[PDB]
Amino acid sequence: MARGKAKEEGSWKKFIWNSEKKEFLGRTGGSWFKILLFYVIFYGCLAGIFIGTIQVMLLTISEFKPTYQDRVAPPGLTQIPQSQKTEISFRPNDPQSYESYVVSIVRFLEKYKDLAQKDDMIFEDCGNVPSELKERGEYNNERGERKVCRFRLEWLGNCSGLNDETYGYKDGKPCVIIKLNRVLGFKPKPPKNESLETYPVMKYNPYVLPVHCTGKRDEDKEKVGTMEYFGLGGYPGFPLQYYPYYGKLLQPKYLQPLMAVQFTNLTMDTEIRIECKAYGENIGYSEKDRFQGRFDVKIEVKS
Amino acid sequence: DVDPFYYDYETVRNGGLIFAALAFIVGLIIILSK
Amino acid sequence: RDMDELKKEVSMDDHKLSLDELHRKYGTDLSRGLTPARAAEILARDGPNALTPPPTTPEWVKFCRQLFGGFSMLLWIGAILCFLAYGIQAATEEEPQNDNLYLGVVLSAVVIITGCFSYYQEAKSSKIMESFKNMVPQQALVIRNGEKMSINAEEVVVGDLVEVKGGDRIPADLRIISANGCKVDNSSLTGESEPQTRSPDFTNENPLETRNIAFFSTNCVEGTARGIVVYTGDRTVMGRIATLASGLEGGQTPIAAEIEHFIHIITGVAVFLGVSFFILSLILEYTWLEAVIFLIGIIVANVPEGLLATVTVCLTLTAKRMARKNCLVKNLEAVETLGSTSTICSDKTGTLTQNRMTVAHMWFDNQIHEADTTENQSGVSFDKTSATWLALSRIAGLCNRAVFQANQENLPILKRAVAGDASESALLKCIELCCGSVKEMRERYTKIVEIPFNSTNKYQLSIHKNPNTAEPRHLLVMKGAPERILDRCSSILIHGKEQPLDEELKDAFQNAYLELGGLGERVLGFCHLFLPDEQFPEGFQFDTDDVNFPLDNLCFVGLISMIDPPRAAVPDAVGKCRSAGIKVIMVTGDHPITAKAIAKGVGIISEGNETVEDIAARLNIPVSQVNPRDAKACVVHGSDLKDMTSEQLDDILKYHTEIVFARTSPQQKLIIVEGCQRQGAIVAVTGDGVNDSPALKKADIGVAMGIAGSDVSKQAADMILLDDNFASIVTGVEEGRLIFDNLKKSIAYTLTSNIPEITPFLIFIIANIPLPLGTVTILCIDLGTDMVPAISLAYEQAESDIMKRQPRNPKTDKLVNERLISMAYGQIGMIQALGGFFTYFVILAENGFLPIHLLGLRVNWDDRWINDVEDSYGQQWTYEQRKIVEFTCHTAFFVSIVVVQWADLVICKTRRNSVFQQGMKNKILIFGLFEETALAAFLSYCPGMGVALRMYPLKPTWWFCAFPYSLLIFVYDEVRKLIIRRRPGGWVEKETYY
Ligand SMILES: CC[C@H]1/C=C/C=C/C[C@@H](C)[C@H](O)[C@@](C)(O)C(=O)[C@@H](C)[C@H](O)[C@@H](C)C(=O)[C@@H](C)[C@H](O)[C@@H](C)/C=C/C(=O)O[C@@H]2[C@H](C)[C@H](CC1)O[C@]1(CC[C@H](C)[C@H](C[C@@H](C)O)O1)[C@H]2C
Ligand SMILES: CCCCCCCCCCCCCCCCCC(=O)OC[C@H](COP(=O)([O-])OCC[N+](C)(C)C)OC(=O)CCCCCCCCCCCCCCCCC
Ligand SMILES: CCCCCCCCCCCCCCCCCC(=O)OC[C@H](COP(=O)([O-])OCC[N+](C)(C)C)OC(=O)CCCCCCCCCCCCCCCCC
Ligand SMILES: CCCCCCCCCCCCCCCCCC(=O)OC[C@H](COP(=O)([O-])OCC[N+](C)(C)C)OC(=O)CCCCCCCCCCCCCCCCC
Ligand SMILES: CCCCCCCCCCCCCCCCCC(=O)OC[C@H](COP(=O)([O-])OCC[N+](C)(C)C)OC(=O)CCCCCCCCCCCCCCCCC
Ligand SMILES: CCCCCCCCCCCCCCCCCC(=O)OC[C@H](COP(=O)([O-])OCC[N+](C)(C)C)OC(=O)CCCCCCCCCCCCCCCCC
Ligand SMILES: CC(C)CCC[C@@H](C)[C@H]1CC[C@H]2[C@@H]3CC=C4C[C@@H](O)CC[C@]4(C)[C@H]3CC[C@]12C
Ligand SMILES: CC(C)CCC[C@@H](C)[C@H]1CC[C@H]2[C@@H]3CC=C4C[C@@H](O)CC[C@]4(C)[C@H]3CC[C@]12C
Ligand SMILES: CC(C)CCC[C@@H](C)[C@H]1CC[C@H]2[C@@H]3CC=C4C[C@@H](O)CC[C@]4(C)[C@H]3CC[C@]12C
Ligand SMILES: Nc1ncnc2c1ncn2[C@@H]1O[C@H](COP(=O)(O)OP(=O)(O)O)[C@@H](O)[C@H]1O
Ligand code: ALF
Ligand SMILES: [Mg+2]
Ligand SMILES: [Mg+2]
Ligand code: NA
Ligand code: NA
Ligand code: NA
Ligand code: NA
Repeated sequence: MARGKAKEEGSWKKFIWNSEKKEFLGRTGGSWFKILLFYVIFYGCLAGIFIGTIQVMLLTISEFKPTYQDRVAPPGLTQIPQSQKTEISFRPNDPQSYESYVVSIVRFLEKYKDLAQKDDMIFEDCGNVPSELKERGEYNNERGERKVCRFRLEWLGNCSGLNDETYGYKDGKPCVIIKLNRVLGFKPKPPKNESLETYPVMKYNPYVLPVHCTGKRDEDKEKVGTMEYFGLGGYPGFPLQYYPYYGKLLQPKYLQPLMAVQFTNLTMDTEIRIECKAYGENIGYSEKDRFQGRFDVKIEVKS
Repeated sequence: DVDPFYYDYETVRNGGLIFAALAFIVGLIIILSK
Repeated sequence: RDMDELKKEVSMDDHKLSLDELHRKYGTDLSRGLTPARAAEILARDGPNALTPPPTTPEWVKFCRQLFGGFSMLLWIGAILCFLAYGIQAATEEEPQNDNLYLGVVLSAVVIITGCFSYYQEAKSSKIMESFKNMVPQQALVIRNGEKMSINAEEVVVGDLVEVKGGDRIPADLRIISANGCKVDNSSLTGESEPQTRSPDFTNENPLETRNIAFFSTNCVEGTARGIVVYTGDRTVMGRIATLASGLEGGQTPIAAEIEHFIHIITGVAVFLGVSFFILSLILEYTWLEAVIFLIGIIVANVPEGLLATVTVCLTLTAKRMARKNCLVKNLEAVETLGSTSTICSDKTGTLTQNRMTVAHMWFDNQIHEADTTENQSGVSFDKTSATWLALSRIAGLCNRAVFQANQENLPILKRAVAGDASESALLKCIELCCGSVKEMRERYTKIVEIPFNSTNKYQLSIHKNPNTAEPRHLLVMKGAPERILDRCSSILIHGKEQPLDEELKDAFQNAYLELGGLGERVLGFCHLFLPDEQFPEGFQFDTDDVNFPLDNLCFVGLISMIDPPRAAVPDAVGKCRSAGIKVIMVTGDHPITAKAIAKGVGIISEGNETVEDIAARLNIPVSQVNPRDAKACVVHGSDLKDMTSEQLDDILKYHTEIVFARTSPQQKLIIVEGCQRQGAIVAVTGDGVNDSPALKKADIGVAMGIAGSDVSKQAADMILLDDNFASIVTGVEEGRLIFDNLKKSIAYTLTSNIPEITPFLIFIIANIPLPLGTVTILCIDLGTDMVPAISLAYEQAESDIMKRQPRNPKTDKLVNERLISMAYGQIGMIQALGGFFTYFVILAENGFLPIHLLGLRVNWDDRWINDVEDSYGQQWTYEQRKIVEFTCHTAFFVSIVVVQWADLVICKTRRNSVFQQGMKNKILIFGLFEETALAAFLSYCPGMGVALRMYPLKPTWWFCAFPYSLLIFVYDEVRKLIIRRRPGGWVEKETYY
C-alpha cells in the first residue's frame, strides 16, 4: 500500500515528545481536545440521566409518610446515656468518671425544658394522666403544623432537678432514662390478660405501655439491684396520648414520651446486666436485634 | 394476613422462586434443544 | 561445549566396510535391492521402523495443572484465607457469622468447576489434534528387487536400499552407497542447519563426522543419494536418544504474547486496588479480618478468571473446525496469526496449480506442433519419424529421471504410478505412449555422469554413452528453463542438420514461448551436444564438481510445453482472500510468461490493470521509457531481482497492487517474504516444493500442500492442507479472524463490572454514605455475571463483516487497547455503575432516607451503638434495622448489575453489525442469561440468605430500577455501531471501535 499508518516509531521520548505535531504521547490539540469534549458531553448528559431518573422516583414518595415502614416495623427501646458498649461504667465517688454520661443525658433533656415549650400554638397540654391516642388527623398539609403533646421534666421522677448551668445528676446510684423509637403513624397497644408479662401487670391496662427492667434474662441470673420506675402519672411505661407521630414535616418540635429508671441498687464495685422490656401487642422482639422492643444495658458502680 | 402495617414477604418470596425456576429450567431447555 | 561425547558413547557402525563387505553383511544386492520376500521376512523379525511411543504425561496430573491454572491458584489463596478467617471467628466471638464459611465454599467450588471444565475442553483439543498426528504416513522410497516403489516408512527394514532426493526425509540410518551432489540437514542432531554433503566415501572414524552415513530423522536438503539401512526403529542413533524425537517444542505466537502482556498488567492493577483498598479499609475502621477478605474479594473482582477457559474453548472450537477441513495445524494459537494476514506469498506449481501435467505442444523445426492433450489414443500431430523430433524425444527421454513404480508394465501407461518430477512424469508418460520405451532407451544410452535438477540451477544434465555409428561416443543432454537453455546454445537442429543460431530463430523461439507460455502451459527447453572424440576419448574422466565438459555452445533442439491447470478452488480462494484485504503475491521459479498467464487465470492479476510491458507495447514505445507508476501490476523476473537493492525491492512491493515474481531462486523467495515483512506486514507463505523451504520458515505462517508437498517443506510449515485444498486457507483465515474477535469481545464484557464493583467503596468514603455494595455482593457480581457469560462469548458465532474488513494491524488492534478501556471503564462500565447507585437511592428513600439526607451518616450508620438513627421523616432506626435496609440495598445493587449485564453481554456480542443482523444463535449466551438471573432471584428470595450472606428479598418495584440503564446501554452501542457501519474512517470509528 501507499497508506501511512501503524507505529514504526523509534523514540520512547514520544511519551512527551511533540516537535513533529502530536503531544503528551497523545494526538494533536485538535483531537486531544475533541475526545476530551466527547467525555465532557458524554459524562455530562449521562449525569443528567441519573439526575432525571432520580427525579422521577422522588415524586413517587409523599413527603408526609414513608412509602415503606416494614423494616422499622416493631420499634426498639433506647436509653439516653450514650452507652459506651451498652455499658455504663463509672466510679460513683469521683465526678469525672461519669461527667461524659451526664453531658449526653443533659443535652437531650434540654429539648424538654419548660422554657422550651413556651408558645400554646406549637405546644398543646395533654393531660397529667395518660389518655387515648390524640389523633391529630390525616397525614397531610390539610391541617398545618399539628399540635405537640407537651412533656414536663417533673414527670421523670428524681431525674430532672433544677441547678445552674449543667443539671446535677445521679453520681451515687445512676439514672437510666428509657425512650421509644419514633415511628410515623404508630399507635402503641398495651397488653391484656392473655399474653402476660415477666412481672405482674402494673395498673393502667387502658392507656399506658409498660416498661419493666429486670436482671440478666429471666433464668438463673445474679439478680442484685433495686429498680424504681419514674414517670408521668407515676406509671412504669408510656402515655398513649402522645401517639401517633406525624413526621418531621408536620411535627418539627414533637417531644416524644420519656420514662426514667433510677437504679439505686444494693451492690457497688461490680458489673451487672439488666434487661428492660416494653411489653405489648404492637411491640415485638428479635433474638438478633438486642434493641428491638427491649434492652440490654450493663452498668458498673465500681467506687 | 392483613393487620396494622407491614409487607407480606411470603408471596413476594414464593413468586420470585417460581420465576427462578422458570429462568433455570427454560435456561436448560434452550441449551439442550433437541 | 556440548554433550556430543555422551552421544558417541553408544555408537558402532559399518561406515568403514567396503561395498563388497557391506553387501555380504546385509545380503542385499547393492543395485537391485532385496527381494520383497526377504523384506517381508525381516519385517516380521524386526518390527516396523518406528520409535516406540514416549509417554509425556498422565491424565490426573494434567487435571491438577488446570485446577491450579494461574488465576485458579489465586482463587485458592483467597478461599484459604476465607476458611482461615472463619476459624478465627469462632475464637473472637461466640457463634459468629456463616458468611466466610459459605464464601470459602463457593470460591473453592468455582475453581473446581472452572478447572475441571477447562481440563475437559483442553483434553478434547489434544484428542482431536492427536487424531491427526498419524494421518501423514511418512513414505520412503526403496529399491526392492530391481524396480523401485514407495511404501510406508514403517515397512522399511534393515538391509534394503533407500533412495532419497531433494527434500526427502531420511527414513532410517543409512550407509550411503552412491550419491550425486547430496547435501543433508544434520541440524536435528548437530545444531548448525548448514547443509552437510553425503558421499559414499569414508571420511572420519567417528560415525557422526563421516560423510557416508545419513541419519534417521534428518532430511536431505538437496542432491540425491542411495544408501542401505543399517538401523531400523528404536535402534537408530536418533531413536537411541531418550529425549524427544517427536512432540514438545518451542515458539511463542503473537496472540499468546498479547494475552500474557495483558494478564501481567491487569493482575497488577487488580492487586494495586486490593491492597490500596485493604489499607484504606483499615483506616476506615474496618475490622482486621474483614479487611483482608475485602482485599481478596477485590482482587478476584478485578481479575478476569474467565479469560483462560474462554481461550481454551476458542482453541477447542477452532481445532474442531480445521479438523473437519483436513487442515493439520501444528499450533492452534497460530490460527490467530493466520487471521492477521496482510500478504499471502504463494508458489505456482503444485500450489495454485494441480501439479498434474500433460504435454501439449512442441517447438522444433521453427514450427509449433500439437500433441493430443487428453484421451490421446494416438501419438502427437506429426510424423514420429522426424530426425529433429527424434533427438528431442531422446533427451526428453534420457535427461528425464522419472520411472514408473514396481509391477506396472502390465497396465496402460496412463494408469501406472510414477516417481519423480511432475514435469518429468509428463515427459515420460508422453513418449512412452507414442514413441518407445524409455526403459529400453535409457538402457541403450547408459548414463555416465549427471547433475540432477534443483530449483536454483533450473536445469538438469547428464552425459550418456552413445552406441550409434555417427556417434561421436559421448552424448551430452540437458533440459531446463528454456531461456537459460537457449542461452547456452550455438547451433540449432533443423530437419536433422544443425546450423548456427541466428537472430531470426531466436525471435521465433520467443514468439513460441509467448504463444505456448501464453496458454498457461509450462515450457521446458531441450538441447544436446555431441561430445567430440579427440577431446573426449573412451575412458575419459568426466568431472561434475569442476565441470570437465562443455556447458556452452550446445545445440538447441526444441521446447516441450505441458498443460498444468490451476487447482479447482484457487480462483475463489485468492478472490475471497483479496476481498478480505489480503495482498496475494505469486512467487515462482517458472518463466514470467507462464507465471503471468496463471496469475490472470486465478486472478492474482486482474485483466484491466497493466504491466509496464503491457503499457509500453500499447503505445509502441520502449519499455524502459514507461513510467513504472503507471503500472498497477508487474512481472518481476528474478534475474533482475538479483540486482535489486532493498529499497528497490521495497519499492516494487510498496507501489504495486498485484505482484508476480518469476524465475526466482529459493533464496529470492526468502528475500521477497523478507521484504514484505520489513514493510510491517504479516505474511503467509503457501508452498509445496523443497525450494519453498526457506520462505515457509521465515514466513509468519507456513502452509504446505500435504500431498504434493515435500517432507521438508511440510516440516517447515504450521499448516498442512492434507487434501491439498487451497481454499482451506480461507476457512483458516476466517477462523483466525474469529478467535481474535471473540477473545476481544470477552475482555470487553468482563471488564465492565470492575467500575461498579469498586465505585461504591470509593463513594462510601468520598460521600460518607451507607455502603451501597459490599464484599459478599461483589463476589456475586463477579462469579455470577463475569463467568459463564464471559465464556459464552467464545462460543459466539462469527459476525458477517470479517471477510470484508481489512486485516488487523498488529501495532494498533492489540487484543486490549485504550479504546477497549475507553468503553469498558469510561463508557459502559460507568453506566452499569449508575444503575446500581440509582436503585440504591430509591431503596433508601422509599424506606425513609432521601439521598440528600444520606451524606454524613456513614460514621453513625455503621456505628454499632447509636440506635436512634433519624431518617428524613424523623423515624428512629436501630442498628440491625437500618443494616437490614443497607444490606437489602446490597442485594439490589448486585441484582441491578445483572440486569445491565444483559445488555452489555448483548452489545459485546457484536463489534460492528447490529444485534438484529447478528441474531441470537449463540444458545450458550442465552443459557448464560437465564441462569445468571435465576441465580439473582435465588440469592435474594431464598430463606436464610440474609442470615448467611446478608442478602434479603426485594420488593417487585426494585427489579425495574435498573431496566432504564440496561436499555440505555443496548441502544447507545447499537447507535454507536450504526454510525460506524455508515461512517468508515469516521471519528466514531477511529475512537470507539475497540
Ligand atoms: C493451559 C495450561 C496452564 C498451565 C497450568 C500449570 C499449573 C501448575 C501450577 C503449579 C502453576 O505453575 C502456578 C500455580 O505455579 C502458576 O501459575 C505460577 C507460575 C504463578 O506465577 C502463580 C503463583 C500466580 O501468582 C499467578 C496467579 C500470577 O500472579 C499472574 C500474574 C498470572 C496468571 C496467569 O493467568 O498466567 C497464565 C497462566 C499461568 C498460564 C498457565 C496455563 O501460563 C500463561 C502460560 C503461558 C502462556 C503464554 C499463557 C497464555 C495462554 C496459552 O494461557 O500464559 C499465563 C499468562
Ligand atoms: C455466591 C455465588 C455463586 C455462583 C456459582 C456459579 C458457578 C460457575 C462456575 C463456573 C462455570 C464454568 C462453565 C463453562 C460453561 C460451559 C458451557 C457448555 O456448553 O458445556 C458443555 C461442554 C461440552 O462440549 P461442547 O461445548 O463442545 O458441546 C456443546 C453442545 N450443546 C450445545 C448441546 C451443549 O462441556 C461440558 O461438558 C463441561 C461441563 C461443565 C458445566 C458447568 C455447569 C455450571 C454449574 C452451575 C452454574 C449456574 C447455573 C445452574 C445450572 C446447572 C446445569 C448446567
Ligand atoms: C493507598 C493508595 C490509594 C488508593 C486509591 C485508588 C485509585 C487508583 C486508580 C487506578 C490507577 C491505575 C492507573 C492506570 C493503569 C494504566 C497502565 C498501562 O498499562 O498503560 C500503558 C500504556 C503503554 O503502551 P505501550 O507499551 O504500547 O507504549 C506506547 C508508546 N510507544 C508507542 C511510543 C511505545 O500507556 C499508555 O499509552 C496509556 C496512557 C494513559 C494516560 C496516563 C496514565 C496514568 C494516569 C493515571 C494514574 C494515577 C495514579 C493513581 C494512584 C494513586 C496512589 C496514592
Ligand atoms: C481515589 C480515586 C479513585 C479513582 C478510580 C479510578 C478507576 C479507573 C481505573 C483505571 C483504568 C485503567 C485500567 C487498566 C487496564 C489495562 C489493560 C491493558 O491491556 O493495557 C494495554 C493498553 C494498550 O493500548 P494501546 O496499545 O492502544 O496503547 C498505546 C497506543 N498509543 C501509543 C497510541 C498510546 O493500555 C491502556 O490503554 C491503559 C489505559 C490507560 C488510561 C488512563 C486512565 C486514567 C486513570 C484514572 C484517573 C486517574 C486519576 C489521577 C489523580 C489522583 C488523585 C486522587
Ligand atoms: C419503540 C418501542 C417502544 C415499545 C412500546 C411502548 C410500550 C408502552 C410504554 C410504557 C410501558 C409501561 C411502563 C411505564 C410506566 C411507569 C411505571 C411507574 O410509574 O413506576 C412506579 C411505580 C410506583 O407506583 P406508586 O406511586 O403507586 O407506589 C406504590 C407501588 N408499590 C407499592 C408497588 C411500590 O412502580 C410500580 O408499582 C411498578 C411495578 C409493578 C410490577 C410489574 C410492572 C410491569 C409492567 C410493565 C410491562 C410493559 C407492557 C408490555 C407487555 C409485556 C408482556 C411480556
Ligand atoms: C420503551 C422503549 C423500548 C425500545 C426497545 C426496542 C429496541 C431498540 C431500541 C433503540 C433503538 C435503536 C435500534 C436501531 C438498530 C439498528 C438496526 C439496523 O442496522 O437496521 C438494518 C438491518 C440490516 O439490514 P441488512 O442485513 O440488509 O444490512 C445492511 C446494514 N446497514 C444498513 C447498516 C448498512 O435491518 C434489519 O435487520 C431490520 C431489523 C432491525 C429493526 C429494529 C427493531 C426495533 C428497533 C427500533 C425501535 C425503537 C425506536 C427508536 C427510538 C429510540 C429511543 C427510545
Ligand atoms: C422512552 C424513555 C424516554 C422513557 C423514560 C422512562 C423512565 C423515566 C422510566 C422507565 C423505568 C422507570 C423506573 C422503573 C421502576 C422504578 C421503581 C420505582 O420504585 C421508582 C421509579 C422507577 C425508578 C421508575 C422511574 C422512571 C423510569 C426510570
Ligand atoms: C426483555 C426481557 C429481557 C425482560 C425480562 C423481565 C423479567 C426478567 C422480569 C419481568 C417481571 C419480573 C418479575 C416481576 C414480578 C416478580 C415478583 C417478585 O416478587 C419477584 C421478582 C419477579 C418474579 C420479577 C423477576 C424479573 C421479572 C420476571
Ligand atoms: C470511581 C470513579 C470516580 C472513577 C472514574 C474513572 C474515569 C475518570 C476514567 C475511567 C476510564 C478512563 C478513560 C479510560 C480510557 C481513555 C482513553 C484515553 O485516550 C483518554 C483517557 C480515557 C478517556 C480515560 C479518561 C478517565 C476515564 C474515563
Ligand atoms: N526435472 C527437471 N529437469 C530440468 N529442468 C526442470 C525440471 N523441473 C523444472 N525445471 C525447470 O526449472 C524451472 C525452475 O523451477 P523451480 O525453481 O522449482 O520452480 P517451479 O517448480 O515452480 O518451476 C522450472 O520452471 C522449469 O523451467
Ligand atoms: F512450483 Al514453484 F517455485 F512455482 F516450486
Ligand atoms: Mg512448487
Ligand atoms: Mg518444482
Ligand atoms: Na473478576
Ligand atoms: Na516463523
Ligand atoms: Na461484564
Ligand atoms: Na469484574
